[PDB]
Amino acid sequence: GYINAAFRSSRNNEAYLFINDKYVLLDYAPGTSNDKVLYGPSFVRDGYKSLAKTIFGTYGIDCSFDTEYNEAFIFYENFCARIDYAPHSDKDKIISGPKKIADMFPFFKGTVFENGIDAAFRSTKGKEVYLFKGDKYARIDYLTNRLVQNIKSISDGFPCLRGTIFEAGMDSAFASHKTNEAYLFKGEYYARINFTPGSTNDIMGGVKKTLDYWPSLRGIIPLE
Amino acid sequence: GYINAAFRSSRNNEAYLFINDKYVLLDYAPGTSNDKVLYGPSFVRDGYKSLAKTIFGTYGIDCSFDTEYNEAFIFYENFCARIDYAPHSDKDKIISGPKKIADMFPFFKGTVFENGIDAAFRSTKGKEVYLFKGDKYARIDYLTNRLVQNIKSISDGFPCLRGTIFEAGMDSAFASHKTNEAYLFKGEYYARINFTPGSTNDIMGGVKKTLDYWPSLRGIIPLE
Ligand SMILES: [Mg+2]
Ligand SMILES: [Mg+2]
Repeated sequence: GYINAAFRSSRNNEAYLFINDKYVLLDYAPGTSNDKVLYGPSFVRDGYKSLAKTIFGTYGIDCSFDTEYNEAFIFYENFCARIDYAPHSDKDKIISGPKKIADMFPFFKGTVFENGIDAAFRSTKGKEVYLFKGDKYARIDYLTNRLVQNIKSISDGFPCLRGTIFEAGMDSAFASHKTNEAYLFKGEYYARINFTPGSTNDIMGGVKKTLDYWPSLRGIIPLE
Repeated sequence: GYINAAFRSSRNNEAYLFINDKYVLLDYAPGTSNDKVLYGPSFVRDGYKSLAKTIFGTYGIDCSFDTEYNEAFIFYENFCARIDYAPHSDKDKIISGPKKIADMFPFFKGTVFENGIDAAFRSTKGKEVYLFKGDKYARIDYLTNRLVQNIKSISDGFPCLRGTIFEAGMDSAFASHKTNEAYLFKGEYYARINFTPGSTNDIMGGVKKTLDYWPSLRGIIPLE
Protein backbone atom coordinates (compact mmCIF):
# COMPACT_ATOMS: atom_id res chain seq x y z
CA GLY A 1 0.00 0.00 0.00
CA TYR A 2 1.93 2.98 -1.40
CA ILE A 3 1.11 6.35 -2.81
CA ASN A 4 -1.24 5.83 -5.65
CA ALA A 5 -1.81 9.32 -6.92
CA ALA A 6 -0.47 12.77 -6.12
CA PHE A 7 -0.87 16.41 -7.23
CA ARG A 8 0.79 19.71 -6.56
CA SER A 9 -1.21 22.34 -4.64
CA SER A 10 -1.86 26.05 -4.91
CA ARG A 11 0.07 26.93 -1.71
CA ASN A 12 3.84 27.22 -2.05
CA ASN A 13 5.70 23.89 -1.41
CA GLU A 14 2.54 22.02 -0.70
CA ALA A 15 1.44 18.71 -2.20
CA TYR A 16 -1.42 16.13 -1.80
CA LEU A 17 -0.69 12.41 -1.76
CA PHE A 18 -3.23 9.64 -2.04
CA ILE A 19 -2.61 6.25 -0.50
CA ASN A 20 -5.45 3.72 -0.45
CA ASP A 21 -8.80 5.29 0.58
CA LYS A 22 -6.71 7.91 2.19
CA TYR A 23 -4.60 11.02 1.72
CA VAL A 24 -2.17 13.31 3.53
CA LEU A 25 -1.43 16.99 2.98
CA LEU A 26 2.33 17.48 2.78
CA ASP A 27 4.84 20.35 3.04
CA TYR A 28 7.38 18.49 1.00
CA ALA A 29 10.49 20.55 1.63
CA PRO A 30 12.17 20.68 -1.73
CA GLY A 31 15.17 22.64 -0.26
CA THR A 32 14.96 22.55 3.56
CA SER A 33 15.30 19.99 6.36
CA ASN A 34 11.77 19.96 7.65
CA ASP A 35 9.25 18.33 5.41
CA LYS A 36 6.03 17.97 7.41
CA VAL A 37 2.44 16.72 7.47
CA LEU A 38 -0.07 19.53 7.58
CA TYR A 39 -3.17 17.28 7.60
CA GLY A 40 -4.14 13.56 7.35
CA PRO A 41 -3.87 10.62 7.19
CA SER A 42 -7.48 10.96 6.58
CA PHE A 43 -9.98 9.15 4.51
CA VAL A 44 -10.88 10.92 1.22
CA ARG A 45 -14.54 10.68 2.09
CA ASP A 46 -14.00 12.41 5.53
CA GLY A 47 -11.76 15.22 4.25
CA TYR A 48 -13.46 15.75 0.99
CA LYS A 49 -17.07 16.09 2.01
CA SER A 50 -18.05 16.60 -1.67
CA LEU A 51 -16.64 13.07 -2.43
CA ALA A 52 -18.09 11.28 0.67
CA LYS A 53 -20.83 9.59 -1.43
CA THR A 54 -18.95 8.82 -4.67
CA ILE A 55 -16.55 5.95 -5.75
CA PHE A 56 -13.69 8.25 -4.77
CA GLY A 57 -14.97 8.24 -1.15
CA THR A 58 -15.43 4.47 -1.11
CA TYR A 59 -12.06 3.64 -2.69
CA GLY A 60 -9.90 6.77 -3.08
CA ILE A 61 -8.03 8.09 -6.09
CA ASP A 62 -5.55 6.07 -8.25
CA CYS A 63 -4.06 8.81 -10.48
CA SER A 64 -4.24 12.60 -10.30
CA PHE A 65 -3.10 16.12 -11.41
CA ASP A 66 -3.15 19.81 -10.51
CA THR A 67 -4.74 22.00 -13.20
CA GLU A 68 -4.83 25.62 -12.12
CA TYR A 69 -6.62 27.69 -9.50
CA ASN A 70 -7.61 25.32 -6.64
CA GLU A 71 -8.80 22.80 -9.18
CA ALA A 72 -7.47 19.37 -9.91
CA PHE A 73 -8.40 16.22 -11.82
CA ILE A 74 -8.80 12.88 -9.95
CA PHE A 75 -9.11 9.31 -11.15
CA TYR A 76 -10.33 5.94 -10.06
CA GLU A 77 -10.08 3.16 -12.77
CA ASN A 78 -12.41 3.99 -15.82
CA PHE A 79 -13.62 7.03 -13.74
CA CYS A 80 -12.55 10.60 -13.13
CA ALA A 81 -13.79 14.02 -12.16
CA ARG A 82 -12.58 17.62 -11.95
CA ILE A 83 -12.68 19.06 -8.40
CA ASP A 84 -12.17 22.22 -6.36
CA TYR A 85 -10.06 21.00 -3.40
CA ALA A 86 -10.24 24.25 -1.54
CA PRO A 87 -6.88 24.04 0.28
CA HIS A 88 -6.85 24.91 3.94
CA SER A 89 -10.58 25.24 3.77
CA ASP A 90 -13.73 23.23 3.57
CA LYS A 91 -15.57 24.28 0.42
CA ASP A 92 -14.65 21.37 -1.88
CA LYS A 93 -16.75 20.74 -4.95
CA ILE A 94 -17.14 18.57 -7.95
CA ILE A 95 -16.99 20.80 -11.10
CA SER A 96 -17.20 18.10 -13.83
CA GLY A 97 -18.02 14.45 -13.22
CA PRO A 98 -17.81 11.70 -12.25
CA LYS A 99 -17.44 10.69 -15.93
CA LYS A 100 -15.57 7.87 -17.59
CA ILE A 101 -12.08 8.73 -18.87
CA ALA A 102 -13.11 8.42 -22.57
CA ASP A 103 -15.94 10.98 -22.02
CA MET A 104 -13.73 13.36 -20.09
CA PHE A 105 -10.78 13.10 -22.50
CA PRO A 106 -12.14 11.60 -25.73
CA PHE A 107 -8.71 11.34 -27.28
CA PHE A 108 -8.01 8.34 -24.96
CA LYS A 109 -10.76 6.19 -26.55
CA GLY A 110 -9.01 3.18 -28.03
CA THR A 111 -5.78 3.91 -26.05
CA VAL A 112 -4.42 2.15 -22.96
CA PHE A 113 -5.37 5.14 -20.80
CA GLU A 114 -9.04 4.54 -21.64
CA ASN A 115 -9.78 2.18 -18.79
CA GLY A 116 -7.31 3.67 -16.30
CA ILE A 117 -4.18 5.72 -15.73
CA ASP A 118 -1.24 5.21 -13.22
CA ALA A 119 0.14 8.65 -12.70
CA ALA A 120 0.20 12.22 -13.83
CA PHE A 121 2.08 15.44 -13.22
CA ARG A 122 1.51 19.02 -14.39
CA SER A 123 3.93 20.54 -16.86
CA THR A 124 5.32 24.05 -16.98
CA LYS A 125 4.29 24.71 -20.63
CA GLY A 126 0.90 26.27 -20.94
CA LYS A 127 -1.82 23.77 -20.15
CA GLU A 128 0.29 20.69 -20.51
CA VAL A 129 0.20 17.47 -18.55
CA TYR A 130 2.20 14.17 -18.63
CA LEU A 131 0.29 10.97 -18.12
CA PHE A 132 1.62 7.42 -17.72
CA LYS A 133 0.27 3.95 -18.17
CA GLY A 134 2.25 0.74 -18.38
CA ASP A 135 5.32 1.33 -20.56
CA LYS A 136 3.60 4.41 -22.12
CA TYR A 137 3.40 8.14 -21.39
CA ALA A 138 1.13 10.78 -23.04
CA ARG A 139 1.31 14.55 -23.43
CA ILE A 140 -2.04 16.48 -23.30
CA ASP A 141 -3.81 19.89 -23.21
CA TYR A 142 -6.47 19.72 -20.42
CA LEU A 143 -7.86 23.06 -21.66
CA THR A 144 -8.24 22.30 -25.31
CA ASN A 145 -8.76 18.59 -24.71
CA ARG A 146 -5.98 17.68 -27.15
CA LEU A 147 -3.25 15.12 -27.43
CA VAL A 148 -0.28 17.45 -28.00
CA GLN A 149 1.85 14.60 -29.54
CA ASN A 150 1.45 10.83 -30.16
CA ILE A 151 1.36 8.12 -27.42
CA LYS A 152 4.98 7.04 -26.77
CA SER A 153 7.11 5.08 -24.37
CA ILE A 154 8.39 6.62 -21.20
CA SER A 155 11.98 5.87 -22.21
CA ASP A 156 11.40 8.02 -25.35
CA GLY A 157 10.88 11.42 -23.71
CA PHE A 158 12.33 10.46 -20.36
CA PRO A 159 15.36 8.43 -21.41
CA CYS A 160 17.05 9.04 -18.08
CA LEU A 161 14.61 6.45 -16.65
CA ARG A 162 15.81 3.62 -18.86
CA GLY A 163 17.08 0.60 -16.80
CA THR A 164 15.45 2.12 -13.67
CA ILE A 165 12.25 0.89 -12.11
CA PHE A 166 10.34 3.69 -13.78
CA GLU A 167 11.26 2.18 -17.19
CA ALA A 168 7.86 0.36 -17.09
CA GLY A 169 5.63 2.76 -15.25
CA MET A 170 4.87 4.95 -12.35
CA ASP A 171 2.72 4.38 -9.37
CA SER A 172 2.42 8.01 -8.43
CA ALA A 173 3.66 11.37 -9.67
CA PHE A 174 3.37 15.11 -8.81
CA ALA A 175 4.91 18.39 -9.93
CA SER A 176 7.27 20.59 -7.98
CA HIS A 177 7.10 24.25 -7.14
CA LYS A 178 10.65 24.08 -8.35
CA THR A 179 10.40 24.84 -12.07
CA ASN A 180 10.63 21.70 -14.13
CA GLU A 181 10.97 19.29 -11.27
CA ALA A 182 8.54 16.47 -10.65
CA TYR A 183 8.38 13.65 -8.08
CA LEU A 184 7.85 10.14 -9.33
CA PHE A 185 7.06 7.28 -6.93
CA LYS A 186 6.92 3.48 -7.38
CA GLY A 187 6.96 0.67 -4.76
CA GLU A 188 9.16 2.10 -1.96
CA TYR A 189 11.35 4.43 -4.06
CA TYR A 190 10.94 8.06 -5.04
CA ALA A 191 12.52 10.04 -7.90
CA ARG A 192 13.28 13.76 -8.48
CA ILE A 193 13.56 15.01 -12.07
CA ASN A 194 14.42 18.10 -14.12
CA PHE A 195 12.45 17.72 -17.34
CA THR A 196 12.37 20.25 -20.20
CA PRO A 197 9.00 20.50 -22.18
CA GLY A 198 9.49 19.46 -25.81
CA SER A 199 13.00 18.06 -25.47
CA THR A 200 14.53 14.56 -25.14
CA ASN A 201 16.22 15.31 -21.81
CA ASP A 202 18.03 14.01 -18.85
CA ILE A 203 18.65 14.03 -15.06
CA MET A 204 17.96 12.27 -12.93
CA GLY A 205 19.97 10.58 -11.90
CA GLY A 206 19.93 9.93 -8.12
CA VAL A 207 17.04 7.55 -7.56
CA LYS A 208 16.53 7.58 -3.85
CA LYS A 209 14.49 5.64 -1.27
CA THR A 210 11.43 7.44 -0.10
CA LEU A 211 11.50 7.55 3.76
CA ASP A 212 15.26 8.27 3.78
CA TYR A 213 14.30 11.71 2.34
CA TRP A 214 10.73 11.74 3.48
CA PRO A 215 10.45 11.36 7.35
CA SER A 216 6.97 12.98 7.52
CA LEU A 217 5.96 9.82 5.59
CA ARG A 218 7.25 7.26 8.22
CA GLY A 219 4.37 5.28 9.78
CA ILE A 220 2.20 6.12 6.74
CA ILE A 221 4.04 4.46 3.80
CA PRO A 222 3.84 1.49 3.57
CA LEU A 223 0.14 1.46 4.48
CA GLU A 224 -0.46 -2.12 5.50
CA GLY B 1 -33.25 3.27 -25.92
CA TYR B 2 -35.59 0.98 -23.95
CA ILE B 3 -36.13 0.01 -20.28
CA ASN B 4 -32.87 -0.70 -18.54
CA ALA B 5 -33.80 -1.02 -14.88
CA ALA B 6 -36.84 -1.17 -12.69
CA PHE B 7 -37.74 -1.85 -9.13
CA ARG B 8 -41.25 -2.05 -7.56
CA SER B 9 -42.35 0.91 -5.43
CA SER B 10 -43.67 0.72 -1.86
CA ARG B 11 -46.71 2.72 -3.02
CA ASN B 12 -49.27 0.24 -4.36
CA ASN B 13 -49.39 -0.18 -8.13
CA GLU B 14 -46.39 2.07 -8.69
CA ALA B 15 -42.99 1.39 -10.30
CA TYR B 16 -39.89 3.33 -11.25
CA LEU B 17 -38.32 2.83 -14.67
CA PHE B 18 -34.83 3.80 -15.70
CA ILE B 19 -34.19 4.60 -19.29
CA ASN B 20 -30.85 5.87 -20.57
CA ASP B 21 -29.68 8.29 -17.83
CA LYS B 22 -33.42 9.08 -17.22
CA TYR B 23 -36.26 7.79 -15.13
CA VAL B 24 -40.02 7.75 -14.90
CA LEU B 25 -42.51 6.97 -12.12
CA LEU B 26 -45.57 5.18 -13.24
CA ASP B 27 -48.84 3.72 -12.08
CA TYR B 28 -48.41 0.55 -14.11
CA ALA B 29 -51.95 -0.40 -13.17
CA PRO B 30 -51.98 -4.23 -13.48
CA GLY B 31 -55.68 -4.60 -12.51
CA THR B 32 -56.68 -1.77 -14.90
CA SER B 33 -56.39 0.13 -18.25
CA ASN B 34 -55.83 3.33 -16.34
CA ASP B 35 -52.18 3.22 -16.61
CA LYS B 36 -50.19 6.39 -16.06
CA VAL B 37 -46.91 8.28 -15.79
CA LEU B 38 -46.78 9.98 -12.33
CA TYR B 39 -43.38 11.68 -12.54
CA GLY B 40 -41.10 12.48 -15.40
CA PRO B 41 -39.50 11.55 -17.69
CA SER B 42 -36.75 13.28 -15.70
CA PHE B 43 -32.92 13.11 -15.35
CA VAL B 44 -31.58 10.93 -12.47
CA ARG B 45 -29.32 13.80 -11.36
CA ASP B 46 -32.44 16.12 -11.11
CA GLY B 47 -35.02 13.72 -9.63
CA TYR B 48 -32.55 12.26 -7.27
CA LYS B 49 -30.42 14.94 -5.67
CA SER B 50 -28.78 12.18 -3.60
CA LEU B 51 -27.36 10.88 -6.94
CA ALA B 52 -26.63 14.21 -8.66
CA LYS B 53 -22.91 14.03 -8.18
CA THR B 54 -22.40 10.29 -8.90
CA ILE B 55 -21.74 7.88 -11.78
CA PHE B 56 -25.47 7.05 -11.61
CA GLY B 57 -26.47 10.75 -12.16
CA THR B 58 -23.99 10.86 -15.06
CA TYR B 59 -24.96 7.55 -16.73
CA GLY B 60 -28.30 6.36 -15.37
CA ILE B 61 -29.06 3.06 -13.70
CA ASP B 62 -28.73 -0.32 -15.50
CA CYS B 63 -30.28 -2.69 -12.92
CA SER B 64 -32.25 -2.26 -9.70
CA PHE B 65 -34.55 -4.12 -7.21
CA ASP B 66 -36.99 -3.53 -4.39
CA THR B 67 -35.75 -4.81 -1.00
CA GLU B 68 -38.01 -3.72 1.83
CA TYR B 69 -39.66 -0.50 2.97
CA ASN B 70 -38.71 2.49 0.79
CA GLU B 71 -35.36 1.00 -0.14
CA ALA B 72 -33.81 -0.35 -3.33
CA PHE B 73 -30.42 -1.44 -4.74
CA ILE B 74 -29.22 0.35 -7.84
CA PHE B 75 -26.35 -0.54 -10.15
CA TYR B 76 -24.31 0.67 -13.09
CA GLU B 77 -21.54 -1.59 -14.45
CA ASN B 78 -19.41 -3.01 -11.62
CA PHE B 79 -20.71 -0.50 -9.00
CA CYS B 80 -23.91 -0.34 -6.98
CA ALA B 81 -25.62 1.36 -3.99
CA ARG B 82 -28.45 0.93 -1.53
CA ILE B 83 -30.57 3.97 -1.49
CA ASP B 84 -33.84 5.02 0.05
CA TYR B 85 -35.83 6.39 -2.89
CA ALA B 86 -38.24 8.45 -0.65
CA PRO B 87 -41.54 7.96 -2.52
CA HIS B 88 -42.88 11.37 -3.55
CA SER B 89 -40.36 13.56 -1.82
CA ASP B 90 -37.06 15.44 -1.68
CA LYS B 91 -35.82 13.26 1.13
CA ASP B 92 -33.99 10.52 -0.82
CA LYS B 93 -30.63 9.25 0.44
CA ILE B 94 -27.62 6.96 -0.07
CA ILE B 95 -27.65 4.22 2.54
CA SER B 96 -24.88 1.97 1.31
CA GLY B 97 -22.10 2.50 -1.12
CA PRO B 98 -21.32 3.19 -3.81
CA LYS B 99 -19.35 -0.11 -3.69
CA LYS B 100 -18.35 -2.47 -6.35
CA ILE B 101 -20.66 -5.52 -6.70
CA ALA B 102 -17.90 -7.78 -5.28
CA ASP B 103 -17.88 -5.66 -2.06
CA MET B 104 -21.62 -5.26 -1.81
CA PHE B 105 -22.34 -8.99 -2.71
CA PRO B 106 -19.06 -10.89 -2.10
CA PHE B 107 -20.34 -14.24 -3.34
CA PHE B 108 -20.57 -12.64 -6.90
CA LYS B 109 -16.77 -12.48 -7.10
CA GLY B 110 -15.52 -14.71 -9.87
CA THR B 111 -18.91 -14.94 -11.68
CA VAL B 112 -20.48 -13.15 -14.66
CA PHE B 113 -22.39 -10.81 -12.27
CA GLU B 114 -19.25 -9.22 -10.97
CA ASN B 115 -18.81 -6.66 -13.83
CA GLY B 116 -22.53 -5.96 -14.25
CA ILE B 117 -26.04 -7.20 -13.70
CA ASP B 118 -28.65 -7.01 -16.52
CA ALA B 119 -31.85 -6.94 -14.42
CA ALA B 120 -33.45 -8.05 -11.15
CA PHE B 121 -36.82 -8.45 -9.32
CA ARG B 122 -37.88 -8.92 -5.66
CA SER B 123 -39.08 -12.46 -4.74
CA THR B 124 -42.14 -12.90 -2.60
CA LYS B 125 -40.27 -15.39 -0.38
CA GLY B 126 -38.50 -13.69 2.54
CA LYS B 127 -35.52 -11.38 1.67
CA GLU B 128 -34.87 -13.13 -1.55
CA VAL B 129 -34.02 -11.56 -4.90
CA TYR B 130 -33.63 -12.94 -8.45
CA LEU B 131 -30.97 -11.45 -10.74
CA PHE B 132 -30.13 -11.87 -14.44
CA LYS B 133 -26.98 -11.41 -16.44
CA GLY B 134 -26.75 -12.82 -19.97
CA ASP B 135 -28.50 -16.17 -19.95
CA LYS B 136 -27.84 -17.15 -16.30
CA TYR B 137 -29.70 -16.14 -13.13
CA ALA B 138 -28.99 -15.93 -9.38
CA ARG B 139 -31.10 -16.38 -6.41
CA ILE B 140 -29.88 -14.37 -3.46
CA ASP B 141 -30.69 -13.36 0.05
CA TYR B 142 -29.58 -9.81 0.36
CA LEU B 143 -30.11 -9.68 4.16
CA THR B 144 -27.55 -12.54 4.93
CA ASN B 145 -25.56 -11.71 1.78
CA ARG B 146 -25.60 -15.16 0.37
CA LEU B 147 -26.44 -17.10 -2.75
CA VAL B 148 -29.38 -19.42 -1.98
CA GLN B 149 -28.48 -21.74 -4.92
CA ASN B 150 -25.97 -22.33 -7.77
CA ILE B 151 -26.20 -19.90 -10.71
CA LYS B 152 -28.07 -21.70 -13.51
CA SER B 153 -29.56 -20.65 -16.84
CA ILE B 154 -32.87 -18.86 -17.07
CA SER B 155 -33.91 -21.81 -19.23
CA ASP B 156 -33.43 -24.04 -16.09
CA GLY B 157 -35.15 -22.05 -13.36
CA PHE B 158 -37.70 -20.41 -15.66
CA PRO B 159 -38.94 -23.07 -18.12
CA CYS B 160 -41.71 -20.65 -19.42
CA LEU B 161 -39.10 -18.48 -21.15
CA ARG B 162 -37.84 -21.36 -23.26
CA GLY B 163 -38.02 -20.60 -26.98
CA THR B 164 -38.81 -16.91 -26.29
CA ILE B 165 -36.44 -13.99 -26.88
CA PHE B 166 -36.12 -13.82 -23.04
CA GLU B 167 -34.06 -17.10 -23.06
CA ALA B 168 -30.62 -15.42 -23.56
CA GLY B 169 -31.19 -12.23 -21.62
CA MET B 170 -33.34 -9.63 -19.92
CA ASP B 171 -32.71 -5.94 -20.18
CA SER B 172 -34.91 -4.88 -17.28
CA ALA B 173 -37.31 -6.43 -14.65
CA PHE B 174 -39.59 -5.70 -11.74
CA ALA B 175 -42.04 -7.70 -9.47
CA SER B 176 -45.74 -6.85 -9.48
CA HIS B 177 -47.70 -5.86 -6.43
CA LYS B 178 -49.82 -8.98 -7.03
CA THR B 179 -48.67 -12.30 -5.65
CA ASN B 180 -46.07 -14.30 -7.57
CA GLU B 181 -45.96 -11.92 -10.57
CA ALA B 182 -43.17 -10.09 -12.27
CA TYR B 183 -42.69 -8.10 -15.49
CA LEU B 184 -39.77 -8.60 -17.94
CA PHE B 185 -38.45 -6.38 -20.71
CA LYS B 186 -36.13 -6.80 -23.65
CA GLY B 187 -36.18 -4.27 -26.46
CA GLU B 188 -39.82 -3.43 -27.29
CA TYR B 189 -41.10 -6.80 -26.03
CA TYR B 190 -42.37 -7.49 -22.48
CA ALA B 191 -44.00 -10.40 -20.41
CA ARG B 192 -45.86 -10.98 -17.19
CA ILE B 193 -44.98 -14.16 -15.52
CA ASN B 194 -46.35 -15.97 -12.45
CA PHE B 195 -43.41 -17.14 -10.37
CA THR B 196 -43.32 -19.61 -7.46
CA PRO B 197 -40.11 -19.47 -5.45
CA GLY B 198 -38.31 -22.87 -5.68
CA SER B 199 -40.28 -24.46 -8.59
CA THR B 200 -40.11 -25.44 -12.35
CA ASN B 201 -43.44 -23.74 -12.88
CA ASP B 202 -44.38 -22.97 -16.54
CA ILE B 203 -46.65 -20.00 -17.27
CA MET B 204 -47.38 -17.54 -18.44
CA GLY B 205 -47.06 -17.19 -22.07
CA GLY B 206 -47.90 -13.61 -23.00
CA VAL B 207 -44.92 -12.06 -24.83
CA LYS B 208 -46.30 -8.77 -26.13
CA LYS B 209 -45.01 -5.56 -27.78
CA THR B 210 -44.64 -3.17 -24.88
CA LEU B 211 -46.26 -0.07 -26.47
CA ASP B 212 -49.42 -2.12 -27.27
CA TYR B 213 -50.18 -2.84 -23.61
CA TRP B 214 -48.46 0.12 -21.90
CA PRO B 215 -50.36 3.08 -23.31
CA SER B 216 -48.40 5.63 -21.18
CA LEU B 217 -44.94 4.73 -22.58
CA ARG B 218 -45.63 5.97 -26.16
CA GLY B 219 -43.23 9.01 -26.52
CA ILE B 220 -40.80 7.65 -23.92
CA ILE B 221 -39.62 4.30 -25.28
CA PRO B 222 -37.79 4.09 -27.49
CA LEU B 223 -36.18 7.16 -25.88
CA GLU B 224 -33.82 8.58 -28.49
MG1 LIG C 1 -1.61 4.90 -9.38
MG1 LIG D 1 -30.07 -3.52 -17.75
